[PDB]
Amino acid sequence: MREIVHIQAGQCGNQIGAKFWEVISDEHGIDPTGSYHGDSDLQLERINVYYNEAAGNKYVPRAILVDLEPGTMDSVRSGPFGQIFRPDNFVFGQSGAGNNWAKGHYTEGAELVDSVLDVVRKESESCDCLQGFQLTHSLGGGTGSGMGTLLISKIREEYPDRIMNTFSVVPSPKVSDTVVEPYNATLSVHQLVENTDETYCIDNEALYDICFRTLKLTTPTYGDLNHLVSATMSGVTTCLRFPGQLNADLRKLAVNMVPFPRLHFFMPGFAPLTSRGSQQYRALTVPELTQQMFDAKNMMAACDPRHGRYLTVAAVFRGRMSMKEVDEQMLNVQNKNSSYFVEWIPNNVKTAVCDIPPRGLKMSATFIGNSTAIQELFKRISEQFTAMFRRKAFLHWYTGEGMDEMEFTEAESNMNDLVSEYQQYQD
Amino acid sequence: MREIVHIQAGQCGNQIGAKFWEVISDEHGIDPTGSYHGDSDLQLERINVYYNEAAGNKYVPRAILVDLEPGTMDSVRSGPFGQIFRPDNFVFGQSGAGNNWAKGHYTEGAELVDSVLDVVRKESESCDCLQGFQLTHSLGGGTGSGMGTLLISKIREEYPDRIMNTFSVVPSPKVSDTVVEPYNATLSVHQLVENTDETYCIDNEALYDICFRTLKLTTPTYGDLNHLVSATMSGVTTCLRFPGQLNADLRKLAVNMVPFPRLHFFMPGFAPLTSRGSQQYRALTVPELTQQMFDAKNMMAACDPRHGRYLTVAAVFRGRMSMKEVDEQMLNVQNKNSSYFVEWIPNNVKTAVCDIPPRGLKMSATFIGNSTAIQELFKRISEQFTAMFRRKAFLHWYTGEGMDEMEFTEAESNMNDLVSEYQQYQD
Amino acid sequence: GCTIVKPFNLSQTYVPLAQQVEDFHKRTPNR
Amino acid sequence: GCTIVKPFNLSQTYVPLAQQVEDFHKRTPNR
Amino acid sequence: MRECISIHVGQAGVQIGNACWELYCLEHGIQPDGQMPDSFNTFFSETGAGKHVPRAVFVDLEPTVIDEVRTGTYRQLFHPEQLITGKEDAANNYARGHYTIGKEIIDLVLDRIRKLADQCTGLQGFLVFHSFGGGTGSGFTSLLMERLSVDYGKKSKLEFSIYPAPQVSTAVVEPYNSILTTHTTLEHSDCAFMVDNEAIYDICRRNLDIERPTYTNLNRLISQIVSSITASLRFDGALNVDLTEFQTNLVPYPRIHFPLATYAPVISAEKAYHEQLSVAEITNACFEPANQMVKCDPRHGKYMACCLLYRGDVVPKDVNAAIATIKTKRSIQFVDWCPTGFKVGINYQPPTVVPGGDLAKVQRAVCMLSNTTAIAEAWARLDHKFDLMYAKRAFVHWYVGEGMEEGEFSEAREDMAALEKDYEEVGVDS
Amino acid sequence: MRECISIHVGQAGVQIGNACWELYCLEHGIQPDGQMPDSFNTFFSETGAGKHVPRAVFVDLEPTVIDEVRTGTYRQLFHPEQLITGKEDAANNYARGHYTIGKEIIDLVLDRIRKLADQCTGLQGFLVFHSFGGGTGSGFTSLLMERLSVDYGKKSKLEFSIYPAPQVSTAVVEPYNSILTTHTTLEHSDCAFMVDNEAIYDICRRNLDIERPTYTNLNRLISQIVSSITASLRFDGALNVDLTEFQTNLVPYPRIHFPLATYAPVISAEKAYHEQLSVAEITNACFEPANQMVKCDPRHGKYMACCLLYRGDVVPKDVNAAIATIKTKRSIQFVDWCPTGFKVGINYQPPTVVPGGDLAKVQRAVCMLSNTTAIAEAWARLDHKFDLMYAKRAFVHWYVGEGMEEGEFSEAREDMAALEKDYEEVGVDS
Ligand SMILES: Nc1nc2c(ncn2[C@@H]2O[C@H](COP(=O)(O)CP(=O)(O)OP(=O)(O)O)[C@@H](O)[C@H]2O)c(=O)[nH]1
Ligand SMILES: Nc1nc2c(ncn2[C@@H]2O[C@H](COP(=O)(O)CP(=O)(O)OP(=O)(O)O)[C@@H](O)[C@H]2O)c(=O)[nH]1
Ligand SMILES: Nc1nc2c(ncn2[C@@H]2O[C@H](COP(=O)(O)OP(=O)(O)OP(=O)(O)O)[C@@H](O)[C@H]2O)c(=O)[nH]1
Ligand SMILES: Nc1nc2c(ncn2[C@@H]2O[C@H](COP(=O)(O)OP(=O)(O)OP(=O)(O)O)[C@@H](O)[C@H]2O)c(=O)[nH]1
Ligand SMILES: [Mg+2]
Ligand SMILES: [Mg+2]
Ligand SMILES: [Mg+2]
Ligand SMILES: [Mg+2]
Repeated sequence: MREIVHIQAGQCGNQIGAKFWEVISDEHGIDPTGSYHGDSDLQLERINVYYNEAAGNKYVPRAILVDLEPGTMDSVRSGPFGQIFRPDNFVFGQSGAGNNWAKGHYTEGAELVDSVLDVVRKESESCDCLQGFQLTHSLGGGTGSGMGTLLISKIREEYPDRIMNTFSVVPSPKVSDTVVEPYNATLSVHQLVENTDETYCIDNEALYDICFRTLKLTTPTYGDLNHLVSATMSGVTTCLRFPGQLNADLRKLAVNMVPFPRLHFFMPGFAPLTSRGSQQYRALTVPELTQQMFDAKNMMAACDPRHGRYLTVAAVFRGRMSMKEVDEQMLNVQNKNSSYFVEWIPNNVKTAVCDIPPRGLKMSATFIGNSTAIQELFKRISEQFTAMFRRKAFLHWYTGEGMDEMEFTEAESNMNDLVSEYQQYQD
Repeated sequence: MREIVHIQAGQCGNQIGAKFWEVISDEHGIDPTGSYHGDSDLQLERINVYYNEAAGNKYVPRAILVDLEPGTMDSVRSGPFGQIFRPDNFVFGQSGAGNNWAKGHYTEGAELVDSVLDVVRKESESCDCLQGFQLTHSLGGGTGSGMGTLLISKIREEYPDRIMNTFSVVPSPKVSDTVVEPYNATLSVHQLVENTDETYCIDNEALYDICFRTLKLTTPTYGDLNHLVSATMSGVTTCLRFPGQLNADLRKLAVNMVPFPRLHFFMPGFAPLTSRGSQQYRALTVPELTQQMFDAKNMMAACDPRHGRYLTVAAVFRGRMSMKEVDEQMLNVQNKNSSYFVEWIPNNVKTAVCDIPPRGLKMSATFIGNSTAIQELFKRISEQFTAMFRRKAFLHWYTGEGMDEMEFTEAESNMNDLVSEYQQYQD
Repeated sequence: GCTIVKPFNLSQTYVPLAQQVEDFHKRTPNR
Repeated sequence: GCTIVKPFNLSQTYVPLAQQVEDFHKRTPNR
Repeated sequence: MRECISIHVGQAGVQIGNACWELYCLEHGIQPDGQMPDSFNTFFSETGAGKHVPRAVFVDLEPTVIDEVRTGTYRQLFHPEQLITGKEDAANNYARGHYTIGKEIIDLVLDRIRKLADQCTGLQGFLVFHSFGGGTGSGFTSLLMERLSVDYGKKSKLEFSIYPAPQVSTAVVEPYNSILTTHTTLEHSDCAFMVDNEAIYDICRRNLDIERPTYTNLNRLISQIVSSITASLRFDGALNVDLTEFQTNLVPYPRIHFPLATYAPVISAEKAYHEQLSVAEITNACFEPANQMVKCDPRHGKYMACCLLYRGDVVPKDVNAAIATIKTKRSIQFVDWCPTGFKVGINYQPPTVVPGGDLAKVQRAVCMLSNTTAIAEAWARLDHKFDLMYAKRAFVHWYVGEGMEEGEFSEAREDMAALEKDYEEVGVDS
Repeated sequence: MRECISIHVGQAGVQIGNACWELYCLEHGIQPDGQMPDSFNTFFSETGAGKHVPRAVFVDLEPTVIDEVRTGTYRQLFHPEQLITGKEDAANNYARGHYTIGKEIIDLVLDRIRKLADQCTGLQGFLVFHSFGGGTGSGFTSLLMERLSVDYGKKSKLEFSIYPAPQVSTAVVEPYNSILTTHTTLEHSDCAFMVDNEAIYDICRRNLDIERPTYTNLNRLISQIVSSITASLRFDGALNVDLTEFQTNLVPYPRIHFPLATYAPVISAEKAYHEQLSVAEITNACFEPANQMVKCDPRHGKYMACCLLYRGDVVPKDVNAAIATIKTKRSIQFVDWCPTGFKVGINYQPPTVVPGGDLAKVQRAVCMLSNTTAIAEAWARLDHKFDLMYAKRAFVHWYVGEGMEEGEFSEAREDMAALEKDYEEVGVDS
């Protein structure tokens, strides 16, 4: 009954993935050994969405861990919750991809990928009715980006009627940690455009801003950043995992949020978010959550929503709440902020409510916005790509892996077209 | 009531034989002294299938141990369970055969064999209704191959209406330990074609692969390899030894699996097979066993079943299981993998179920597949034979034992014909 | 519309034994 | 169909007493 | 797995190597007898029980320098067959190194290398240590590099070179050797870190408050840089850089593989107490000309790529801040065809310090590897030096005697001219 | 049962035999007086109580070498009647060995052999030790071999021969003796292991770090090879090889019965500690020309069959891996008429080492016996040497004096020419 198959590719993908798994096990009352020690029958009712049931009262994540480096795998296995994963679901190379999309997509990744495919087929067979796939990774490196994209293509070929979801961490120029990021992102974005049904645009810069400005966190770590992402991920699939008053799964969300096939790049947000000191001076109420969610400072993509228009927003609420209140608050936001919403899609807001709140909170919210302002993110990337590509800088490495210049030209064109399309509907 | 007479010829045959005996005694609750110390009345009900009852609450294997070397015999007698065997059932030469099929078949073996024949006649007389014979050996050496074949011929002449079964370990080129293997195999295969009713093709290479890849066993030994073979052997005759819901003995299996007289070369498999670490993350269920059994990686012959077609498969299940579930899983496999099954034999799968599972497991499965892909095994061997025979390399030794070139020509022809026949039915 | 490249003009197998051995075991056959 | 051999052209009893004694005992008669 | 094989050629190479191996031992807790009372495997093979052997080959054409190693403190660390010695040196003559004397020993060394490489299951590549000026360091190394390139092919080769100074030159014929080795270095090396003794001396006097720094002081410092490079393989932290990764980031064009290395902070025990050596500070200090390992002016050049390799108590956020700060500094200019020129590595292990060393123990350190056009200035001065001597054919006869041809010299000079021109070109904006 | 009878002929044969018997005693725990405070029966008869006697006959035409044995440490090991000595030697003259002097002692030795053989109940065959160059080692052995062939017939005869070197030759007339013995060796021997002193010397200097290796060093090494061959009979392990088995595997054609033996690892106590002597490594070392027991180049020849005999802590799987690796090495080529050329033996007992020996104690060792066309080169040089001297009829008169005919020389040369030609033929691909 509606199983989701999880895939983690490259370092970032793996690490965020681990965080996701940790949170989800806690949520469903699963301990580090795979045993259920929860309180409520609701925690086990839909456990099969994310876990396979093994012999002797144990649950195992329907998760595939992929990397061209074994170090990441080791790190995962040695982590808290590392032992919950199926040993046969770790699919690792020995060499690494050296921040080269071509190595990940055509060379080392190519050699690797068949094992992964074999694993995932088995994982699909195990599930009674697989609704689809969730891939966590980055676009700026070699494995997550090149290998990940390749894997996606393969998956879609075999499961063309299943939902294909990605949580893609994009490279920003402020927090620019690598040199060839523009290339890797460009190449991967293109592929994503044709083969994913929904893509959550996660930005490290935005995460840092959230941590520093909103959470008041003097020294955020990648772990802290990852936590935010994990929360968002959990939010989307709450309707699949628990009961509720109005329920929307991955498909229902896509259908309401994607009016044209290409426009499936979301700016996610999560609410509430408070400092430890500033927690006592707040109101645990729906109007507050709503206020938080639509704010530009709470979006996990480095784009100003006020620089574009919202095509659609999907809001997913968790906790015991008044439907009327939710409906009023959502109508108010669209009436007051009329100019930030496209006028040819009346009721730009879709609402879903799950009765089970996350741990520690009485209410929570997850926001998925399809904004034409996401073009900003792509534009910067394009610019950076151009800057390098004009002089053919670092191209030789990629060509050594069998790549041609023409592919670069194609990818760039494709991305530009995508950008244009977004602009068109923005008006 | 349906006694089986066991024969072990040459080193490999002896060693695997020993393993087989050890497992079987454990299964039937027999200790190293021959005394029954089991729990259940079912363990003694059909004890007479493999054991003769001696004076004073003791059981002795209906086993004949044959070798041209006494070292092997010594090794057996000194082993754990060595003392259970009848002293008069050890029939040994002093010289050895020096990896020469001719010495085993025409010379030393000829001199030896009459003693063996005398023993086996007595063993037949002892049994009330002997259903037939099981011979364990290899085709690549001199004793097991030449002497063994000779013995088989003799046996069949005297017992033409009895079932003649062999567990034959074939030489592979990857794990090629001897030089004249091609010759010995070729000569013996020919003889087997005319005189055995069913032949289990056991391959050392495949065993190693199983051990390394599936069992995750860093340093497999021949003992470990032998264990697998023993398990398979036990599987086939479970229906003769215990009760069940649907029962198939050696004859019933042959009749369902062999549509034409020559095509009696099986690729065996055994399920389940797990590592010690990966045991906790699995499901003890029939669909899983089924999944394991039909996999190419779990076949004990170095042939890809996807390179041919299945003429028939016989599956023997042990443990308390739902017949419906078994029937559904077997139909599913044939419907989904339609292209790997010959279309002119509807319901290519025969099922048998024994209620008594092996020790340590709640359920187990033994697979016997008659695949046209077995031609690959023969083809390689043929090629190697040709490579040597074209230059008459090492022939002089064989001719010194009375052999002529013409025999070689005949054997090669015969094997080729067999290969052709398999190809024909493959289509 | 699209990028145009003008490039400046510049002046223009073994395997380890251990590795091989390892491959002999941990290499998956086609199957 | 069948192999054809072309061979290159190259350049072209006692028993121990103890053994005998042993045979005298451990040799099985025809009977 | 992930092994790196170290080759130490000639006196300079040997002496740097000694320091390096002292440092590695201290880092992995391996005693001078090979015993250790895991990651160390990147540098050491392990045999039997309580023995670790360096993945290294030491070569010189004369016995004297290696003989010290045999007699000395680390005699039990290396097995005798890894320490290879001829009878007569190359006498500051490239020809003798590459041809006359080198042809007698090269095969043997190659065989040993092959044996060593067979023992390693995940070979990352080679670290080659040698001087540019000596007959062995130039001629022999050049020969060796060719052979290695042939046999192994696509394996990464990284060479650490003691490039000759502008002023402080110890031999007369240095420019000849330097020019000749450079020609071969171009085609057979994947990345080359040039280092200048004069610069190191200045650093020791200015930053470490050492009146009289000797070669032992230089070598220790040099070893630290190597450690920083290989720490990403020998430990693990938040952000990691493999050798291939490094190459991808740092090398924009095949011939332009000459990064300058700089290390920070280099401070005395007493001087360091007062300083508040933050991530931002050390990063800033990296891009200052006074702390450079080669004498030359970056202010007069342009950056193409910099790798920053941090180690110890460091977090990403502050590195990012530092990078941002560096970006806004007008005196540090990057070429327009590189919108982001920073590869960043962060490793958890603080730099370990050699007992009796000149450097103080710090919570954080950094090694910056930067490809700047400014290094071309060194080549220009060296070329000029070469050109004077060649104008008179001074010393040329010697080289000819040992089988070298005059045409080779000219060829080599031409190659270097072409390289300088290439470097100029990449510099210019559009 | 499974006995092997050892015959030691002339000085060389005697001295090798001494070493062999020292080694056997140590292996079976038999003291030099025959007392042992089972498998040893393959080499020893047992008498009464606390006495074991070697299944061996020692023969020389002069008393000096055997006299040492009588006086020496192992005087009680052998009974006097097994040590047979004449008065005058064959004086490096084949004729004297085979005819003039040999005809006086041959009957006696045969009688003793027969007596010895009557005591053994499962005779596997004979191990014959002798030099090719000496008058006794050639002439007497040849005669003896003929007689043995006549009397016993189908019994396997294995001869271990000190074949003369290319350079390092001690006598002038060696080529004559060598040629003459070879003729008879062809028809009456089932397998012949040629060995070259020069090669052994090189091995001792290079691999064992011995400045000055003497005959005692060679002999010890040689004995080890014999032990490896017979360990399959004297112990038991996972995979076993009998003598007949060995013959079947290693000998493709009746005349082509000249395998080269090589042993691995041969290392010093100190040098070995550092090395990680794996199964793969030792196997690889077997197929290298530098570790060969005969001076010649396998790279210029082709392999027809190799037997690999492992001993000690060894498992099948890793042997298989090693074999696979060897297969993929382009520089080691096997003839096309042998798709698999590997017979493999594995025995559980590690090699025991003689107190005060040159070799270090290892967990695993290997003896490779390989039939390669490359050995034909030795014959070519020897033939060439023969041809020069015969051109002048130098020394021929001596042989004639002792009853030899000139026609025999020519016949012998022809036989060797034919053999070389045969070896060439088998080599070529189709
Ligand atoms: N939000 C997070 N960002 C991360 C994390 N780890 C890395 N990153 C960011 O992602 C980029 C580095 O990506 P990766 O290490 O994942 C590249 P990958 O291992 O997938 O392929 P390779 O090229 O083979 O290393 C860079 O922008 C990092 O700063 C993480 O845990 N969380
Ligand atoms: N799976 C197993 N294979 C074995 C075992 N023992 C040997 N073998 C394999 O069989 C081949 C060697 O065969 P044998 O020792 O049985 C030859 P046999 O003794 O029957 O006759 P001889 O020619 O007289 O030695 C070879 O491929 C070995 O690698 C065993 O216990 N298990
Ligand atoms: N940094 C450093 N430089 C050194 C050291 N020893 C020598 N040099 C420099 O190396 C160059 C001289 O080359 P050497 O390495 O001594 O010569 P070589 O390689 O042995 O060559 P030949 O002796 O000519 O065969 C000069 O530039 C020296 O300043 C050292 O220990 N450290
Ligand atoms: N490896 C080895 N070779 C030896 C030894 N003693 C002699 N040789 C070699 O044997 C050859 C000489 O033959 P010998 O065995 O001394 O002569 P012989 O068999 O006693 O014959 P005559 O004295 O002529 O009757 C030369 O090639 C010597 O190098 C030894 O102890 N070990
Ligand atoms: Mg990575
Ligand atoms: Mg046997
Ligand atoms: Mg020097
Ligand atoms: Mg003598």
